[PDB]
Amino acid sequence: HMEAEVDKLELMFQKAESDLDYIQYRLEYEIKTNNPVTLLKELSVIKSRYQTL
Amino acid sequence: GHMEAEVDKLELMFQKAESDLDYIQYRLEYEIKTNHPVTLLKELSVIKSRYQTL
Amino acid sequence: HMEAEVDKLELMFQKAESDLDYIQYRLEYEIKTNHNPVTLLKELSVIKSRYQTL
Amino acid sequence: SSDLEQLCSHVNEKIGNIKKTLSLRNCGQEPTLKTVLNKIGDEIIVINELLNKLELEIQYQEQTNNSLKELCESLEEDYKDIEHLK
Amino acid sequence: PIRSFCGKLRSLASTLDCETARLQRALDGEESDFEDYPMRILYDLHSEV
Amino acid sequence: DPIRSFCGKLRSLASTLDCETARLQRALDGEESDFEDYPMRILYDLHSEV
Amino acid sequence: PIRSFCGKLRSLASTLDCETARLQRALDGEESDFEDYPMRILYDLHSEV
Amino acid sequence: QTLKDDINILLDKARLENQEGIDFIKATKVLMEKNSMDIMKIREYFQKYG
Amino acid sequence: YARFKPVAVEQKESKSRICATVKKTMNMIQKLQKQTDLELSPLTKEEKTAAEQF
Repeated sequence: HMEAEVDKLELMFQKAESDLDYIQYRLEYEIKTNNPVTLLKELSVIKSRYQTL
Repeated sequence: GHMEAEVDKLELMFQKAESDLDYIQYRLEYEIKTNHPVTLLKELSVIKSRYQTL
Repeated sequence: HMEAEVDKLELMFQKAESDLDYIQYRLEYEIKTNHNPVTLLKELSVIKSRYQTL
Repeated sequence: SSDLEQLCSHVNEKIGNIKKTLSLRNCGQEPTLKTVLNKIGDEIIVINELLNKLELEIQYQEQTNNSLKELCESLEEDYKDIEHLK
Repeated sequence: PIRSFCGKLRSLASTLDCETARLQRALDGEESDFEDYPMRILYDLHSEV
Repeated sequence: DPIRSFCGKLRSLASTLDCETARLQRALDGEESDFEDYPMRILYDLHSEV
Repeated sequence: PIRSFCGKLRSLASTLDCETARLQRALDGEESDFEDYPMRILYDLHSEV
Repeated sequence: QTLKDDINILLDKARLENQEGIDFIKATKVLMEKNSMDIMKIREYFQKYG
Repeated sequence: YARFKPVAVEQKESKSRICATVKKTMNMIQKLQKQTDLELSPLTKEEKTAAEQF
């Protein structure tokens, strides 16, 4: 009964997902008790002005 | 038609098979509706993590 | 783990294949041992034609 | 199939092909596997002899059920004989 | 999005299950579908002829 | 070949339709055994994990 | 033709195995790769500026 | 292993059925001799009566 | 095992059929012994075997 075997595999994947999902959930919780993004945009404005000057 | 007729039959059969399946389902749904593992997986993750964190 | 699970599934499939392969091997052995709808169709075409031209 | 995807498959093939040649080395060298592999291989030889025995016991079993029918036949002839007469 | 994969995989299993079973039986002379239906279409074919 | 090649695919969809409608009825009815037997075996494994 | 499927499946597994492991560790403060490399690229980024 | 159990187990039921068979035919073939006298004893009787 | 399963029940037939013919052939003889006199006993080997048929 491979169908049964597959039922297991699907069960495992579903676990793996809620595993990942938790890890994520925690990280998100972590950040909430407390960025390189805008730093990149700023680092372009300077590289531009020097090269303009 | 001739084979067309044969095909008409095949299509007819499939349609039956579908309403067959459809009924089986309908019944299962009826059985469950009479009294009102998913969350169990989610719960089994939170602990298997807390073991590992502690 | 899941990799291990998959290793099993693959193993099973491989069995299923050699299972099927045996069944076939045997049927072939049966056939080659003792001692034709194919040509019968052509002939039933040969007559249906040979007739209705006549 | 993208250049990206085609790369991945090149990788998985190299990865997978190792893992197989790995299990081939393990199973043919490491002792604990190598026994359980012979234990199976031996138990195939016996489960093969157990077939030949089941083969003869079948072509015997049949040949008695054959006689145990051929008896039962003759035994309803000599009764229908004594049922008609007395 | 998970099961969608497995569903396909599953069907290939269910198929592998079901047909391996019956094909053995068919090989063995059981299962009846295999000597019963070719009869019925051979008899139709005869009825045509 | 291109004849049966089509039908082969068609056929499998049939064989599937045959086999699974049969059993699913049985399963609905409480026979067929595969449906109360295997979920047991994986539930018992899942228990054994825990 | 069989393993060809499973090989793909397998990789998705190996991936699921490997990354769930480490991501837990990372979450926990082990595994080192996650505080070590962002350092090294942040220090390069610094060196640029 | 379980396979070598079944394949063995079966062989047993066949060893038996060839037996439970091979002495029935003889166990029956002795009641034959008994019922064969018992008629010949009844027949010899009814012809004369004495 | 499928060369077996029928031979296993076609014995029970031939058995449970012979076991019916002899039980009948036995009661004529116990009706016809009663009706007129005589005697005998099955004597071991015979009644031994009767255990089989009962």
